[PDB]
Amino acid sequence: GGAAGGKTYLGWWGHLGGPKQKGIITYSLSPFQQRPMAGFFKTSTQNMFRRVMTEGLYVAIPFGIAYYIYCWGKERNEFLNSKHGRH
Amino acid sequence: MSPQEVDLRIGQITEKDVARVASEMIWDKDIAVSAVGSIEGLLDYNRIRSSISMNRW
Ligand SMILES: CCCCCCCCCCCCCCCC(=O)OC[C@H](COP(=O)(O)OCCN)OC(=O)CCCCCCCCCCCCCCC
Repeated sequence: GGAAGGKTYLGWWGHLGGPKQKGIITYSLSPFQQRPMAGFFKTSTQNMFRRVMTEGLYVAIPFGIAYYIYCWGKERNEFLNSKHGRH
Repeated sequence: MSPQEVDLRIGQITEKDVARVASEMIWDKDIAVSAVGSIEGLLDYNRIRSSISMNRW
């Protein structure tokens, strides 16, 4: 094959092009030994509460302002083309 | 155990006993692995386990 390909930043398994690692022990269990639906509700509720309390206003402010100007624009546009608006 | 007893116990073994033991112990059962060194190319647990049970049969 060969063909002398170019330069990338991914590689493949075995040589992923990353810095050399040392002294990183990792443990994991088997899917048949662990239990799904264990601590899901508690952790999910805590994460959702933290995310709502943390991000929050970032979304709350622009959407609220946009909705307010939407309502005001609809009301004013309906008023102006009515009888009393044109006068 | 005397060598006569060992010979008798080994003689009883047939291919069907091997098949039964391999089906009740090896065929699609949990494994415990342990790796040391440069193991970047060693895939994760589920992909490793998937190879212990052939799908053709
Ligand atoms: C395009 C799809 C439209 C139709 C959708 C309906 C399809 C019906 C599928 C039925 C559920 C899957 C049962 C298999 C469970 C299983 O056997 O999992 C085993 C395998 C591997 O696990 P393992 O052997 O290593 O486990 C080891 C055990 N010790 O997992 C899978 O291969 C997952 C395959 C799920 C189906 C593929 C879905 C992704 C395709 C869409 C995304 C790409 C879109 C491309 C454009 C179309």
